[PDB]
Amino acid sequence: MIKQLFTHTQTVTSEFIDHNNHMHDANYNIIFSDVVNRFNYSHGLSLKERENLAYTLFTLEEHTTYLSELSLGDVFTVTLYIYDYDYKRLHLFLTLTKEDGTLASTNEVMMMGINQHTRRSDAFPESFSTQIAHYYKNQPTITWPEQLGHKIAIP
Amino acid sequence: MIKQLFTHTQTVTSEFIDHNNHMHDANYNIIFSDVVNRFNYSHGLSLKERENLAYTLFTLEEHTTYLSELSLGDVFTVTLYIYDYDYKRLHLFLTLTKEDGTLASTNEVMMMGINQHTRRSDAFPESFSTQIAHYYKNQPTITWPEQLGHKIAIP
Repeated sequence: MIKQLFTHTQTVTSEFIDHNNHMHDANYNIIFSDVVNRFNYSHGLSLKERENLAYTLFTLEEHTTYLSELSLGDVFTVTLYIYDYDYKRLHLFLTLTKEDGTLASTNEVMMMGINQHTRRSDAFPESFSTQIAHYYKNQPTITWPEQLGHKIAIP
Repeated sequence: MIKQLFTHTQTVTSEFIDHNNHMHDANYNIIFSDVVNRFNYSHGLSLKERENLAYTLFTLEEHTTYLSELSLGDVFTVTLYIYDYDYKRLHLFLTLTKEDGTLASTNEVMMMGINQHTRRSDAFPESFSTQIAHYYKNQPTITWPEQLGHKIAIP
């Protein structure tokens, strides 16, 4: 009945602004990465848990789209969705929106679980796997934006 | 006869390293963005030229792949290729390789030219367009990596 979304809100500061007088492209990636980490830290793989379990997550692949510029002082929210997952991979889709609801940017990311003894991929620990399944189950249906899965191409 | 590639080499420093003890995912994007800018600055759109022409370039879309980890002290090179271009868009593909030749990361990016009076898209100025065409013409054929155009998906 009550669906839930992990979000993080913040404001565009001076240090994020480029010579085009808006937020620099790579700063979007810095943000998205940090929100992903906040999520994973709160869903079974905090840094302490990673040390105890000898387990971590590596980024494999990501796709970022820049739809609408963000200026100095703009307050924005990042929202995380789980698009897909399996026994050792997480396929995430994040939106970055302005206060009025304008989709400013999107990020699609594939992460993979890694056994720290071997630095080879391996199944998620059960606590993480449970928490991920629960989040996905309990997340709002969304009409997936056309950015999702989009191939880069000159029209 | 003599083909040419724009490149930039640097070393992994402490500030790039995450809690996984390798270069943080988003730092790859910071690097790739800066190399793209170095290229554009040297091919007809330096900051001075952008001010004189009232013209700039915005990032629209990018895709980054993380293939092989980079550690503290690792020396790497970024190489820029033009995959495609039209009258106001540039479709780039960059490789990031270790000294032995190991493909560590790839970046595919779409940039678009912007008229600064209107902040609307518009054809590249001729000097930039000429320089871009020449670079593409004079660049080595490469067997395009399977990363290029790759859609994110759990197998």
